[PDB]
Amino acid sequence: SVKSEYAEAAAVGQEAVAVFNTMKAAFQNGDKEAVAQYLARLASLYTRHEELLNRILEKARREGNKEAVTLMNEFTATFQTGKSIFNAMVAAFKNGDDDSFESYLQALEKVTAKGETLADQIAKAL
Ligand SMILES: Nc1cc(F)ccc1C(=O)O
Repeated sequence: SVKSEYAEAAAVGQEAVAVFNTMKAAFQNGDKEAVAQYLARLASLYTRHEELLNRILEKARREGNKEAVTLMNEFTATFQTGKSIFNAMVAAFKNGDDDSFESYLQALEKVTAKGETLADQIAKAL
């Protein structure tokens, strides 16, 4: 159902939290080869998460679930802000710019946490 797709989406978000925290530790420790790999893994997780979110939103639209559509539109907009910051972080890593990388890491943490405050409402509305 749209709910089992939402639980999978939630699990993928949690996988990203796990891999992100491991990546942050590796960045702090100077292990650039590990960071590179975690960044690739986070990019794949973003693509998969986005695909699950799009299927949930499309199914809520086809079901006429107006409140779920509203909440999913808001959440996906914030999700995309996160993804844009993530892309800038990857670019800073490629460019050898640790100052910007650290800043984007902190910013991405705050933007993703902001979007997660909509999760309980979405789960209830689906
Ligand atoms: N795939 C991700 C990567 C990040 F760095 C942060 C968040 C996500 C996510 O899918 O929520």
